[PDB]
Amino acid sequence: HHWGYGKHNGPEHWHKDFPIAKGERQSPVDIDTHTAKYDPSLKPLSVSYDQATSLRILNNGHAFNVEFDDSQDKAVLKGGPLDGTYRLIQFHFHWGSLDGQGSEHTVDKKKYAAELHLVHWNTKYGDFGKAVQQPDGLAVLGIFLKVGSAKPGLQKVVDVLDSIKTKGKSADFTNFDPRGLLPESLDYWTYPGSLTTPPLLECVTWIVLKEPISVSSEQVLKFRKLNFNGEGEPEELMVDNWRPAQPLKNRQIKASFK
Ligand SMILES: NS(=O)(=O)c1ccc(CCNC(=S)N2CC(=O)N3CCc4ccccc4[C@@H]3C2)cc1
Ligand SMILES: [Zn+2]
Repeated sequence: HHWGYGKHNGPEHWHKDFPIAKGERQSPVDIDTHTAKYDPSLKPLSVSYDQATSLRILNNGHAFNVEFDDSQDKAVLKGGPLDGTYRLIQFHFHWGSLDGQGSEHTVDKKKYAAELHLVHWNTKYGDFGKAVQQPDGLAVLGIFLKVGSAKPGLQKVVDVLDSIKTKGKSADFTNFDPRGLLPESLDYWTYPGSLTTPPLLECVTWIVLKEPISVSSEQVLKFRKLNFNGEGEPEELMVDNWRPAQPLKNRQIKASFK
């Protein structure tokens, strides 16, 4: 009886196995754009993905992850609210059953069709597993998806999903350039938070870009053909793999822009 996103094992149940689910810095949150304050102390954000080395794509039963080689400083996130160097390890998405829901963060209570999470770890902790035990261990770059024009840089991901339909399937996924998933502007909001899935560790600096990317209805329809289940088990479509907004508590969301 493992965690997931069903009626019986979904987000409102997670606190029984992961009591930090009711903690002081949980994610995601609603970004109230009128209360977020411009912070002129935020240094410029530096996304350096030219040397990124993707390896594999995996269906892990709750999303699909594109994994990178993080054994040197090839693809790094720096600047903005961050002290030091954060190495890209994986990206994944959260999405809905319908275009009106799917994002984890909300903007003035608006839900987007999906949300991309580019996950990075603080290299001063030596490995990812050590970094997730630290309050500044991870930086997650969050990017909203809206349905409109296709995102050409997404299509190589969309086209491999048929090969990883079910939990535990992986496929080789080399030479994928995550720069193709970025919007034009790097204007962002930032706050301290958590992983949005169990174990819900409070180790994340969140950086959520204001500008959504556009993907086509056919692109997001292909995400919704994935399965939560393993091969040879009852088919359960991988949809609505998002945690709703959590209480902000004693936190301020800062804006990089006026
Ligand atoms: N939705 S979210 O953005 O808040 C979020 C971000 C990150 C996580 C943790 C997911 N775990 C992840 S992504 N892990 C587990 C692990 O120990 N290793 C470390 C070793 C390794 C090496 C190469 C490539 C991958 C890995 C995995 C990655 C969970 C949730
Ligand atoms: Zn995520």
